[PDB]
Amino acid sequence: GKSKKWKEILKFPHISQCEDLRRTIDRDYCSLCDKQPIGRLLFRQFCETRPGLECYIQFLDSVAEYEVTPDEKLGEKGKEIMTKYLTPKSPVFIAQVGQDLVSQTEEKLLQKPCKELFSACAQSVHEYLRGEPFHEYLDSMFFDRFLQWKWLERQPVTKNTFRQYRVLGKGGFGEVCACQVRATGKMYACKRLEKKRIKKRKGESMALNEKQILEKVNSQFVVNLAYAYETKDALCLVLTIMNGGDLKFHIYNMGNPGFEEERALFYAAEILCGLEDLHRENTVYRNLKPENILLDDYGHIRISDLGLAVKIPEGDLIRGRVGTVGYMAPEVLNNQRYGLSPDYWGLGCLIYEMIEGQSPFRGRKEKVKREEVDRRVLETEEVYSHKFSEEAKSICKMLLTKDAKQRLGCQEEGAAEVKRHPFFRNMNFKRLEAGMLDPPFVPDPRAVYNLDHTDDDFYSKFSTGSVSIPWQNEMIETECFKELNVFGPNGTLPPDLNRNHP
Ligand SMILES: Cc1[nH]c(/C=C2\C(=O)N=C3CC=C(C(=O)N[C@H](C)c4ccccc4)C=C32)c(C)c1C(=O)NCCN(C)C
Repeated sequence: GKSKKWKEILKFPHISQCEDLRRTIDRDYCSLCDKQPIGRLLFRQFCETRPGLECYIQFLDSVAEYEVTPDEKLGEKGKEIMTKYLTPKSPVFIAQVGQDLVSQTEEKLLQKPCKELFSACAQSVHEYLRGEPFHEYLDSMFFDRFLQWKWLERQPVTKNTFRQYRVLGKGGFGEVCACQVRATGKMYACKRLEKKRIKKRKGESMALNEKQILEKVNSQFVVNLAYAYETKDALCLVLTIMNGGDLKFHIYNMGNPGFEEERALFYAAEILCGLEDLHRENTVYRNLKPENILLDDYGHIRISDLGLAVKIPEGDLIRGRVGTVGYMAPEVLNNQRYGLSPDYWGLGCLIYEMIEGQSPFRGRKEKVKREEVDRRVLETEEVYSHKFSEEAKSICKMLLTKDAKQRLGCQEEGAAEVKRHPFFRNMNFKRLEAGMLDPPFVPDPRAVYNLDHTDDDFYSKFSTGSVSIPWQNEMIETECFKELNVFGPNGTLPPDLNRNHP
């Protein structure tokens, strides 16, 4: 439901308005041609207007398919790529990969196939595009078109930008609404934080901590920040909407009490990927519990509620007795200095709870006081059942190792050590990260599962506006980019991109 005049709101400015952008946007190849969704498409569209560059984009696409191809189908896919792109007589032959690299990857196919067989070549491809072609694109109309899209992206985000609908629950420091962008019609979840309730509790730094952590991480398995803006009496965080219900609901109301191992495997795998993306920013979630794992319309999960998350200064540890009773790792209960390790304890708690239908330290039918739950977490050894395979028992107690130094994933290798565990022996994480694995459960779309100045300065740092990557993804999902990104007939400069007549 895009506003009747959405084409006027997203109307491209004249290229002459973007001059200040042209000389401030850093010209990084990976940023303008890969990370940024709309730049990526534009550069790919530039290469589509040249004969020599065309085959280089097609080859990268086919290598992407190779990586997610099933194992038994890998030798077949590999041969096709070579006969098509790496044959000297092919019409779309890749040339910058020297003859001493096509004759090399030929041997990898003469042997067993690996999912990274073409990773060597693909890099040689990007090394060529980073050079001449990238600098030609920079002086093409497609980059001028990119500058226009950036100009729109940086437009101020007000309250008429959105359209509030309902209250999707609530929590502390505010409530969560469901909002829609009038111009594109995309649904988000607005996290409205009462302005006067923040100053009173004196928790200003905790509000920026969450906003800054959300905008810096872009993961398929963590709620993504798309906008942040101030308003009268509230500060808002526009986040990914999740209509599939939380994991606590599905463990207890909709599962046995619990799930099958294979089903928990899927959710555990996605949660482990979420945590890995956070850890790449040396950030700890510290708040793993079933009700913070939400499900979307398709059955995939995202971590939510980064309010207790913090960015660890690299090479340093932190202190903080924070979390929920029963989901706090020993180092946290003891108020020790820890790193990322609480998040791998929490992953243990979830795999266990998913499979058994109760916490590993408190029964579903047990009346127990907090202190006894903490004692257990610190001293007692959890017990497993026939619901767990030996592999499942292993990863759970490895992750529930009370000594954070001996705990799985709490080493130099990190999440990779956990993905290698026999528990995920049958989980192809590459196909998972690409969304190609069907979720186990699919929700139904119809279900129901005061005038100071120091405060002014605190708002400017928070109300940064739209987030770059999520905003561009919004333009693409709603097909606003497909509709507005129109050039002139037969490779002609459209009026907006021609400096002769504004
Ligand atoms: C659709 C929907 N969204 C959500 C919720 C979310 C979401 O989607 N994204 C996000 C991202 C981040 C949070 C988050 O920080 N929270 C914490 C606790 C919080 C902290 C401070 C203030 C308020 C809240 C929540 C959400 C819920 C429950 C339903 C829901 O289940 N509503 C009942 C009927 N539904 C089936 C339609």
